[PDB]
Amino acid sequence: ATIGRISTGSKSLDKLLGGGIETQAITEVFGEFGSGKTQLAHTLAVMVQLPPEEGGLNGSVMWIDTENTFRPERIREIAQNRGLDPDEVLKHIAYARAFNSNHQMLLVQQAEDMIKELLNTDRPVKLLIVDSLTSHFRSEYIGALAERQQKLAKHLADLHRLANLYDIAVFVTNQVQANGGHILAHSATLRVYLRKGKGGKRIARLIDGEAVFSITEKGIED
Ligand SMILES: Oc1cc2ccccc2cc1O
Repeated sequence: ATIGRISTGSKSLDKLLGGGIETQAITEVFGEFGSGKTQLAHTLAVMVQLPPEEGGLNGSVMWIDTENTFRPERIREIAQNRGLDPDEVLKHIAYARAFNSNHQMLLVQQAEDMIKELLNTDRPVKLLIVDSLTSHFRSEYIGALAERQQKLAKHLADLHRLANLYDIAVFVTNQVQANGGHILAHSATLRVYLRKGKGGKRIARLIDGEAVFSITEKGIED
């Protein structure tokens, strides 16, 4: 398949990304608590449902939530201010809460079943969100870094296999603050560092210029 792109909702961020996040890729956004990673996830879950002329892929979404941070009412607001019907947008987001890291890993295998079901339809899965990818692994493997890296490596390999095999954009969030971080090392296809700037602006930089945007009723925008 050709590489598809999903607009982030921000012209600035899209330019930094060469058009948007890519299918057949894992995009990892990392930054401190409150930097806007989950807002970017919510916005992408709407943007992907637009036609290509508007930066989407007419796609369905699967969302794995590890922190109970998915907000349907926020999806509705973004959809309504992106010219879409909010009920339709929500009906094309499959949502699951991961209870722990082992359940999170099983959910990725379950996602493949729905990906296959929708593959030949007019609304194939085009976006798989894992928010937060690392939170359960970090809390469960305190004092056991070697084992944590083994399990994370398999989880990321599963996510890669889905991105490439089914032409999906995988978007993952990772909280990294004071003294923290192996990030995801070199595992993602693309690492985006997100931070707060003056006056509520958010600033994005590729790790391995900078885009600037705001969080608004449209999700994010310049
Ligand atoms: O209905 C489902 C929703 C999911 C969401 C994310 C990951 C896996 C899922 C599996 C489902 O059957």
